[PDB]
Amino acid sequence: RRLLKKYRDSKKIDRHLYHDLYMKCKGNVFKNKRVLMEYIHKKKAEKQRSK
Amino acid sequence: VQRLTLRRRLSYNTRSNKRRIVRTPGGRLVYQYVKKNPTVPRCGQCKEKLKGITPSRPSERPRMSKRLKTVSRTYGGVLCHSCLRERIVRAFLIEEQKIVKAL
Amino acid sequence: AAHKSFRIKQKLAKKLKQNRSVPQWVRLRTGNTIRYNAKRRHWRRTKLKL
Amino acid sequence: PGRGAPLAVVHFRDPYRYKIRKELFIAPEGMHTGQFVYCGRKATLQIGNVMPLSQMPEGTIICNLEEKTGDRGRLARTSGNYATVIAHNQDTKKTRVKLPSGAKKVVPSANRAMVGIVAGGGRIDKPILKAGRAYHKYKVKRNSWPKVRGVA
Amino acid sequence: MPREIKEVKDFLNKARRSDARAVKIKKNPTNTKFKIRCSRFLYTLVVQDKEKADKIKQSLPPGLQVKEVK
Amino acid sequence: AKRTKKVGIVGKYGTRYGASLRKMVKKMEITQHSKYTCSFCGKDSMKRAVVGIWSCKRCKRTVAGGAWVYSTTAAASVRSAVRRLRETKEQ
RNA sequence: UUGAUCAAAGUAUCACGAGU
RNA sequence: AUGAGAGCCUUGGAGGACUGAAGUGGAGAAGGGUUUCGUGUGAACAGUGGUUGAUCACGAGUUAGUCGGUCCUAAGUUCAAGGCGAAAGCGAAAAUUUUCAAGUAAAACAUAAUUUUGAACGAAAGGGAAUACGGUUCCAAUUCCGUAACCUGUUGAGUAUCCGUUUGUUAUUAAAUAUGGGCCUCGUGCUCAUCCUGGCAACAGGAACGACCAUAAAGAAGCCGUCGAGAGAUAUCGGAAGAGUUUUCUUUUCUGUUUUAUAGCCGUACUACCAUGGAAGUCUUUCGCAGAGAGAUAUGGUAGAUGGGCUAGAAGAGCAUGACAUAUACUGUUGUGUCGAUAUUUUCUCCUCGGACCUUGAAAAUUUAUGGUGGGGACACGCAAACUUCUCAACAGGCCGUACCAAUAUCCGCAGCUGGUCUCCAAGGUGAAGAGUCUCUAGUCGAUAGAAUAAUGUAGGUAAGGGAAGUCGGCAAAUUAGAUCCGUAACUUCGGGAUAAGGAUUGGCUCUGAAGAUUGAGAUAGUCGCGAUUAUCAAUUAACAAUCAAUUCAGAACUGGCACGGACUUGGGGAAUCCGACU
RNA sequence: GGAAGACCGAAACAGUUCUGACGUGCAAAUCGAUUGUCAGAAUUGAGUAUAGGGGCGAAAGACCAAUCGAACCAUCUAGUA
Repeated sequence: RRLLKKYRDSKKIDRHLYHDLYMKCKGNVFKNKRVLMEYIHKKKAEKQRSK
Repeated sequence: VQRLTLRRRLSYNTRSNKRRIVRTPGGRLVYQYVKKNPTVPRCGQCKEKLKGITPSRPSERPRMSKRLKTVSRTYGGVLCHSCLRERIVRAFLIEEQKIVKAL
Repeated sequence: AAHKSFRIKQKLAKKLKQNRSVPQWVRLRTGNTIRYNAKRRHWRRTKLKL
Repeated sequence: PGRGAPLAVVHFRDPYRYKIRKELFIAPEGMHTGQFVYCGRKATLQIGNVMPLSQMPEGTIICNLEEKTGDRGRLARTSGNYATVIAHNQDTKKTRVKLPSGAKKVVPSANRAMVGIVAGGGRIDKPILKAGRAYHKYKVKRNSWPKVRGVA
Repeated sequence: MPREIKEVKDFLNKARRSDARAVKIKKNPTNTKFKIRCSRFLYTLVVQDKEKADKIKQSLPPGLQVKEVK
Repeated sequence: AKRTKKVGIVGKYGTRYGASLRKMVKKMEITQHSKYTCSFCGKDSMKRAVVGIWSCKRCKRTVAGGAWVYSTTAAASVRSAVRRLRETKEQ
């Protein structure tokens, strides 16, 4: 939940990918920091691809 | 460490000996003693702390100036600004209501 | 102690001066059969209580 | 601390002096803060106003009832209890109420009572379960102890 | 000392008072502090240029007894 | 996960006091310890303060109520019944 | 409707004048 | 060295050990009552001795406006006789005792709405005005001396406070905390007025009608847990300065580096409010689910600062260290005092949010604010004022306690009695740990001493083979035990049983992998002269590139009576019956 | 996430076994290992309150100053035998 405030406040993540991604951080499914970095190199390219 | 002989002859751990550990200029680690905690008044009916004024103990309030223990408005250090804002427009409306009811 | 009355330090004043030997001269008065001080209290041996 | 039913800190104006006269009442059920209570003879029937038994109509349920007319509130004062006004009489003004034992009393018809079932009930329905909840139940009441059986 | 002053005449102001028995001065290698013993308080004026020291040194009520540490 | 099967709140009491004496106290520990929905504020924050006194945190009303529920069903008839009994008395 | 109230306003007649 | 005499305690130097921070340590409560501390010393006492002594003899010693009492009220003592009793007297939350009142600079023709209880005690741990540092004695120290503060009280002196205009000044202005206004010939004339001002708001400033009635608040608080802030400590890595060690080797191993009250100023975290604004594609945020159309997120601000950073204190304060130097006294003097960082309620304090409860967690003194009617202050050409809730100055502060022990020798237990007797501070190591073993600071080696090691003993070990045969009975002893992973039965109130059972692993050495933090990195074009100088973003981007920090977890080789929880610390387990449900 | 008169255990408080020590004691109830509890019906101080055919008692006729199937003290009293 600090990396995430680094990723809203730069701009790299929408708000709507917080109250999806806070609640999966609060909730076990993120082991390291390094996996959460790689649902932002993965769940982010799709929204750009769908756009 | 050194360890601390206290200074007063009350040896129990009451509220009237709260204490702190301070290095002196001689480098000698004494007790200073801590007074009870000053506080800021409460609202009339919010029962929450009033903005504006410094916290105090009842002994230290005689040696203060007036603006340190109240704010500026009517019902200053007594009512919160929101309750007074309620107490105005309740009091205005009911005197207003008691006219049109009485005619 | 360290926290005593005024009345208790005054009575413990008096019992500090009654705690004395006999003067060396009154053994020599004519008809003075004061052998020793008889009522010498002693701090751990007799207390006071009284 | 010791009671079973909550109490209400109502305060009125004193009519002959300039004082606000703070009053402890037995709280009837459903009494928020900042409710107006209307204690008097010409009041209307809503909980928990007080008003003498003469005004309020038969079938209503009351609490903190007066026993002798003016004595401030004796009968039916514990949590969950109430007393229904079961009948009237215009001959010599004596009203039958039914008290929480079921014994139907004949109080006179000018003594005050507060309408409504008294808040904080019914609390005797849950087990104390432990003996250190009866120790706590009674350490602010009195020393009706652990009571030993006298047969022992 | 619980007080220092900043303005220079204010330091000269308190020197000419009916209290304020004596004035102490202390040279440091960096600066030179001036201290005036008053009744309730004690006021410090600190100067650091080594040339306004003797300027503000007299500049003085003459009957004010100095304390001198060099 | 479903941490328990049956006991739920009274697992704290666990394996003591009797099965059918801890079946009953669960009734009144689910109902106490509960946010009810405030009737003056609308926001569900009304927990109990002491036995019989219920208080809502946001906008600070304190309402006297039941010992474990907030509003007993014996009272809830009477709160209606005196409303019927009043409208036949004024008129 | 979780305000507010104490300590006379008015009124009449006299004191109806004193100082002036 | 004493001394007639020394195992003591007699002492001093070496010394080997113990307590081991939950001490055999340093201080207080109750209790004691001079035991305290110097100078002496024979007998007695000190279950040995004694040159020593808590003994004996003789001299001494306890310093307060700030530490306490004293002041307040708690449970309670219940206490005007209205009453009662033959009296003495009274298991008196009196409940009635004309005013049974506590009362007010208050008018007439018993000041007026008013108060029912009088009256007092009751806490050296609750409530409560305020002080701390450097020094000093053979003995006292927040009490003396030094220096810097403060509180209570009384008193004194400065301090919103002089207007338009025009006295200064042509006017602009200037004393003046502000003027205006018509008139008028402008006005010189007339007239009018100060119980301060700012900010939209939260609120802000040097003060700015308490004399009452009234309301609110503080005083005014338990328990358990708790994100975060700082203190204190301990701890590495750096400077310095001096010690330690040199079989041999060790940029080593160590000590030291400090800043009290009181203030001034910056001050930001944290919580809550204020303004603009209007939220679904719901967003905010915590370890924890807390919020939001009853105004969220945002942007700016206000409040509180308990938190520190500066700077006064701070004389290189003083202190501490380390050089000197001086037959030497009260000595003169040099030089230092500096960086970063990591850690825990090994501990206080502040703040935040919680939790349990048929438990819901003191009263009064004292204080403060605001609201109120009436009354006072109240001219503007000013003179001023200001129980002024501002600043400064004088003066004063009485009574009583203050030594010492606090216990294997000052207390109680008839005693120098292994018992008992309330608290506070709290180091390093290994470790989960204020455990157990070892140690540092302080503290002791005082328990009558020497010789010798028979029997029986009290206490502790080991024992072939067998393993309960012993015995009333496995009493006593023995076994097991920490940790990680596997795994787990009958029965059940479904919660447990359960650590059921039953197994495997563990040292040392050298490696590898995983877990984070601050900086981002910053392409690209040209200037000046590689230096110096000037910025956008696609992507980047996992220990991106640097820099820094943490100690946990997973592996892997090599390795030795294969002895590895190598001491310590530390459940044997299972099948039943009978009783009590359980704590 | 952190509930519970839940668990093992330190301080403390208690006192199971050894029928260990001791038993003209260290002690008119202690010493030693072994055990019981340990966040609560918890353990403690200080001030209070209850007084003897009375009190207090989670009850043993326990405790009420080494005294308890009735405290202690003085007297009646040189009771009677």
